[PDB]
Amino acid sequence: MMYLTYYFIEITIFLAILCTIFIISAKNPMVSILYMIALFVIAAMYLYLIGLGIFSLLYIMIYIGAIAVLFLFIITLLDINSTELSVKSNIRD
Amino acid sequence: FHPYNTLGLATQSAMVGLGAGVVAAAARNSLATGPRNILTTFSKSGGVVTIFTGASIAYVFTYCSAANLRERKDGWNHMWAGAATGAVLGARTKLVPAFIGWTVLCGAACGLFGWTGARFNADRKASLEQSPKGFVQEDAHQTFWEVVHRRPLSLTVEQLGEGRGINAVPIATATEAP
Ligand SMILES: CCCCCCCCCCC(CCCCCCCCCC)(CO[C@H]1O[C@@H](CO)[C@H](O[C@@H]2O[C@@H](CO)[C@H](O)[C@@H](O)[C@@H]2O)[C@@H](O)[C@@H]1O)CO[C@H]1O[C@@H](CO)[C@H](O[C@@H]2O[C@@H](CO)[C@H](O)[C@@H](O)[C@@H]2O)[C@@H](O)[C@H]1O
Repeated sequence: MMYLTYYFIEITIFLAILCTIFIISAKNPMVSILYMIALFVIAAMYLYLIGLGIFSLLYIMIYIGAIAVLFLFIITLLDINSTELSVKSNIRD
Repeated sequence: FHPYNTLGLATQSAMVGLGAGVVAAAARNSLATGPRNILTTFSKSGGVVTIFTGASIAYVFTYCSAANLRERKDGWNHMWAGAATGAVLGARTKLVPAFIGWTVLCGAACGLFGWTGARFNADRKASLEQSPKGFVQEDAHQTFWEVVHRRPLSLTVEQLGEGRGINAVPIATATEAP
């Protein structure tokens, strides 16, 4: 309980860092959209923890239910080219 | 005037120039085309780190040195500092006319900067908007932005000096007979 339940906020922070890195590093941009959905669930978790569960539900309703759906709809209909993360392209940064 | 500590201030400048050159090298490495790795950033830097470091050293050291030697603070010190900085930057041309041109013209531009106050924004307290202006009152000393109808002749004699028409007494009064 206490040990886990005290650091729930810290766990959400760590998961958010990891989810952002996974968004940027995803091979398939659809997988990137899914990791964006994961980040939004984590944000809803944080908002519940600080007392704003209504904003948790609103974020789930609008950003996942509407915006992420439009994202997926568009990437399905459209022909997107993407390159993979690599040293040759990205270690220079 | 109490002296600048030329050595410590110049060392600070060395650090800042090295940092700024490192940042410029990183940006140069990210913005360029062609293959680029993490070690090529200094390989293909163009010597930009040296530009930054050398300019920092030259300007700060020369400025502090000239200020301490003259025991003044004014635009001339910035003229000397700009001269040295232009010398550093014009050394890269490897040509004597260009080296001289950088020296004198950077020195002149930085002297112009130092003469205006050596700042990019304003010294608000000294500005005309924040200063006594208009016509002075009864017998007050005239300040920089104030205007009078007559100045004291003693002030004129002090400022211009005696000679070529400037005299402590008007001529007709002095040559009056009795
Ligand atoms: C056509 C060619 C144009 C290029 C020439 C322009 C050069 C401008 C220079 C002149 C001027 C602006 C005048 C603006 C007038 C209109 C502007 C003209 C158009 C501008 C395009 C800037 O004077 C600057 O000169 C620099 C030295 O070169 C200084 O550099 C720095 O020095 C060190 C800091 O302490 C640092 O170490 C470092 O930061 C720099 O080293 C500056 O701090 C200084 O402010 C002078 O303004 C000022 O004058 C003084 C006393 O004169 C006035 O106060 C007076 O107080 C008593 C005495 O104090 C008097 O008893 C009293 O009576 C009077 O109240 C002020 O009220 C103020 O008005």
